[PDB]
Amino acid sequence: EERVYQLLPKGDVEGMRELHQRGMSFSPYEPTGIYVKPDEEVVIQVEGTQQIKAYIGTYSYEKEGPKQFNLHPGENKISSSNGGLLYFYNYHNTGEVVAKVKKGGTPNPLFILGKHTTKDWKRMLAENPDPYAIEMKGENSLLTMHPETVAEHLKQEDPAALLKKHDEIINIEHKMSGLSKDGAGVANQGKHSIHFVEDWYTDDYMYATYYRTAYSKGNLESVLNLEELTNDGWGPWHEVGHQHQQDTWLWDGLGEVTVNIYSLAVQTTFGHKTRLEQEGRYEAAFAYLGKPDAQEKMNEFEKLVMFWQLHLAYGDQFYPNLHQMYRLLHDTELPKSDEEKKQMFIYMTSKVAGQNLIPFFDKWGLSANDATREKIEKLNLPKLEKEIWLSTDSNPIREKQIELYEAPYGEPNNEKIQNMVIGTTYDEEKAKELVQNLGEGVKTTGVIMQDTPEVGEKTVKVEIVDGKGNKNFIPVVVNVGY
Ligand code: NI
Repeated sequence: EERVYQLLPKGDVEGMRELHQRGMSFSPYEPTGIYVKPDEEVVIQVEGTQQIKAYIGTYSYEKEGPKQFNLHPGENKISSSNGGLLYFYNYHNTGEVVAKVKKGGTPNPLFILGKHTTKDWKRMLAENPDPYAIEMKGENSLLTMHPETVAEHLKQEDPAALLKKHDEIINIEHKMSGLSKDGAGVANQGKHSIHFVEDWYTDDYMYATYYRTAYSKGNLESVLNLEELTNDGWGPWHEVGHQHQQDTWLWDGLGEVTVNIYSLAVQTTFGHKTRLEQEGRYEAAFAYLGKPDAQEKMNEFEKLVMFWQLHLAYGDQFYPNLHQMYRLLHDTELPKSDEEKKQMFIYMTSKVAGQNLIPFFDKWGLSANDATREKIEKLNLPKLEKEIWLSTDSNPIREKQIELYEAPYGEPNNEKIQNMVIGTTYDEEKAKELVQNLGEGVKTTGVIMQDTPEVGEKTVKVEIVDGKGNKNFIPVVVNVGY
């Protein structure tokens, strides 16, 4: 009756979040399929050297949030007044960690894509009738659902096809973010999945926040019905989009705008006409072209037009390259205000495009200041040849297709998780030893950056450069001290 988990090293959700410049973390959960009752003591044994974290409870599934646990190697006795599902968090980057649940707890359906069969699923449901929850785990996704809700909306013999679709969507949004499984540094999507939670304790419709996206009662059809997710899945696409938004070009007014760049990505990828096109949002937005107050007048879907136009105009690679370029910014060049984010966006997009985009932004009433004009002027980029502010999906206006940014490769070095005096931004020698297996032509620059300077043992970013002059930041764990 001992249940053993081989917890892979996943790294830190907060780490990833900061490296990505995203507003909220991905899920830290590795599910166990073990429900633990209120006040039930669970005996769990951690083998090997490394310590890990654990949770009793599921974010957004109960009224009260999950209780959290630090597991020292050897024997532990954890317990929650509220009970809940058990999850493990091997937040380290190196070393698999074996955790054994010796006593306490009871089985709860957990279906893992690529591990379980239709037979296992059927058996699972029959053996654990009317359980606390249903959990379904894909490569990139986790679903924590009420059982009556799965029984109503799952239209397949097993959850496999559904998980594959959810993973497909998540990967599309990762891709749009210039983030991949293999990529190093600013291209690394990280090892954490996206969590979808049926939340019976909110009046909100759907929402996204740290660790998970959640869906209030009666609103789960497009998360659980494969055809609805595929064909009419805006809600979940959008909430996943929120977890993807990067704050560095998220000024006031864009919170409910840029999220839908990801949604439109999924929507067009699945072969559907854009919500923009269906809602006549283009013609509605064009009524403001050349009007100076356009940004104050346009609604959130109107403003979405401009952003999507750049996608149509340059490549599927536009937003992938834009995301990465923003992640390469040094501390002093991170935009500190709404106005700065705006001036920065005009500059950064022009560089990704390799064209002076000012006339385009001018049309949308996003005015470059003279500093931004001159700064783009010094780039000697060709002018816009077409009128891309008039672009629609049905009549797209395309400039040159741009290729994907090739980020230089490099790795951390955990040999010696090392010492650093806080606020160091350049150490030629230390930098060379924080990284390893760099690529060809590639070398450290000496630049070192800590996004939120805290003390002790946190991820710092080590800058690298290749023969071309393309940069990357490699995250590594360090001791930061006085
Ligand atoms: Ni939203």
